[PDB]
Amino acid sequence: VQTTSEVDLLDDGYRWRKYGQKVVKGNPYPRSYYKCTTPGCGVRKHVERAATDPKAVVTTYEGKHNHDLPA
Ligand SMILES: [Zn+2]
Repeated sequence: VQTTSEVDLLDDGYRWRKYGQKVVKGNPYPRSYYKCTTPGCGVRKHVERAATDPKAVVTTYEGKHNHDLPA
């Protein structure tokens, strides 16, 4: 039994949180969606990988930050 282990999100600047992901049969890699859940900041980004294309990392940043870059 192992369904109570908390993992660690690989931070890369902004604090993003996972709310939901999407899968595609035509794509080998899954679609992970996150969102900058900072004090007052509510940005939502989408991490999708273009399969049909020669490895295309299409990322859509919905919203603008309002807390500057962390230290
Ligand atoms: Zn932010």
